[PDB]
Amino acid sequence: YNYDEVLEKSILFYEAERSGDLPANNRIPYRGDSALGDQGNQGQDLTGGWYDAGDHVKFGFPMAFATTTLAWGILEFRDGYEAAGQYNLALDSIRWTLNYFLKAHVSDNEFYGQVGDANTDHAYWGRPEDMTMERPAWSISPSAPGSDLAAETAAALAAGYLVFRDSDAAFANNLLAHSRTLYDFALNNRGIYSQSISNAAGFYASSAYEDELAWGAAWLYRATEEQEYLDRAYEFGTTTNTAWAYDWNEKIVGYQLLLTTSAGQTDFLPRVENFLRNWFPGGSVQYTPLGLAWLAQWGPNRYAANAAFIALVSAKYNILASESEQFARSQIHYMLGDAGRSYVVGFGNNPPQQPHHRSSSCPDEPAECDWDEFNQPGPNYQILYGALVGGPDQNDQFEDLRSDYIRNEVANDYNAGFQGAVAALRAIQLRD
Ligand SMILES: [Ca+2]
Ligand SMILES: [Mg+2]
Ligand code: NA
Repeated sequence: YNYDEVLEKSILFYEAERSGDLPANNRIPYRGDSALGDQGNQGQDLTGGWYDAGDHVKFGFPMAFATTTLAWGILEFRDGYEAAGQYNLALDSIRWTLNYFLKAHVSDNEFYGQVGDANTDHAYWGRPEDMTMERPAWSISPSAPGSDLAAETAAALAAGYLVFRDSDAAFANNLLAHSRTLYDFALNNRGIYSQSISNAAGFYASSAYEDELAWGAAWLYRATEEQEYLDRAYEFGTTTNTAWAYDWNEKIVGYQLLLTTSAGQTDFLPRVENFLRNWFPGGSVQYTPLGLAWLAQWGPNRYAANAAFIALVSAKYNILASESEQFARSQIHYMLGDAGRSYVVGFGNNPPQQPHHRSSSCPDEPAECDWDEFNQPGPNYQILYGALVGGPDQNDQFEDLRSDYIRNEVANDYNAGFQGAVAALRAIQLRD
C-alpha cells in the first residue's frame, strides 16, 4: 500500500470537514465558505473548526480528542509524515482546529463546546454552504461545568504547543497558555460536559471525566515538566484498571502510555501491556473471519485503528514492539484493502462509494442538493478522499449504502488514530 497517498488523502478528509471561511489554497473544490455566522452569545467569533461527521455540528469533545490524537501521532511519527511529504500539511490540518479552540475559549472560565443543534442539523440534508437554520452555540462555565471537555481541549492545546513550538513559537505559546487556563478551569469546576450542554448527550455523551483530568495533566506535564501536573496525573489516573478501548470517551490507555513513554513512569506499563495483549490475536477482542479486530458494531474500524495507533506508539518505545507492529499493520492493512476492498473512500480497490456524508453526497454547484441526494442509489457525486468508514459487520459484510448510518458513517475521530498509525507504518519503512 502507498502510505504516502493514504496520508495525503486522510488529511484531505479533514480539509473536506472544514467549517468557516476557507483559505485561498483550499484543495476541496466542492467546499466553500459556510457557517460564517457561528458565534457566541455575546457575538464572539466562533467560525472555523471541523464538522464532526457527515453532519454540520461542531462537537467540541470529539473534535478536541481527534486533535490530541493527531498531534500525538505528529510528535511520535514526524519522520513518517516527512517522508510522505505530508508533515507541513498535517500541521496545517490541526492548526485549523487549534485556532478554533482558541476562539471558543472566550474567557478564562468559559469555553464554547458546541455550535449547531444536532436535532435541527440532522433533519437537514444538503450542503453546509446552503444551511439557513439557526445554529445555537453552547458553552461550559462555572455554572455549567465540563471537566472532560475542558481537559481534553487542554490536552489538545498542550499537544499542539509541543507540535508547533519549533516552527511557530508565538502560536505554540498561545496554545500552552490557554491549555493551562482551561485545565485549571476543568479541575476547579467539576462535571460532565454533556450534562451541561445537554444537546450533546444524544451523540457524544461522556461517561466520566476523571480520565480526561489525568490525560490533560499528562499532556501538560509533557509540555511543562512541572511536578504539579505529574501529581495530578497520579491523582486522577489508574494503575489498576485496563482500558477497554482508546477513543473519544476513554483516555485511560492514552495517559497510561503517555506517562510510561514520555514521562518515564513505570507504574502504568502493566496496564499498557494488558491493553495491547487484549487486542492482539488470542486476546479479548473478537476478530472477524478475515482478520479485523471487531470491538462493537459502532465504528469497528475506528476502534481497531485507535488500538493500532496505541500499539505503534508502544512499539516506538520498545513496548512489545514486534507483536505491536504486526497487530497494528494487520489492522491498518485490513482497512486499506486486505479483505478485498478498501474501507478508505477514494483510495485503493473498490473503496466505499456512499459515505454517510452530506457535502460529498451533493452534486456540483449549481445543482440542487436535498434529501433526494440522501436517497439516491448511486455513488456520492464527490469523492470524499481519505475518509475511513465505520466498517463491516462482525462477518466482514458491508453493503455500502448511504442510509447505513452505522457502517457507512465517517467522522473526525474515525480518522484520528488511523492517520497516525499510517504515519507510523511509513516511518517503519524508513527504519527497515
Ligand atoms: Ca472520559
Ligand atoms: Mg464534483
Ligand atoms: Na474568504
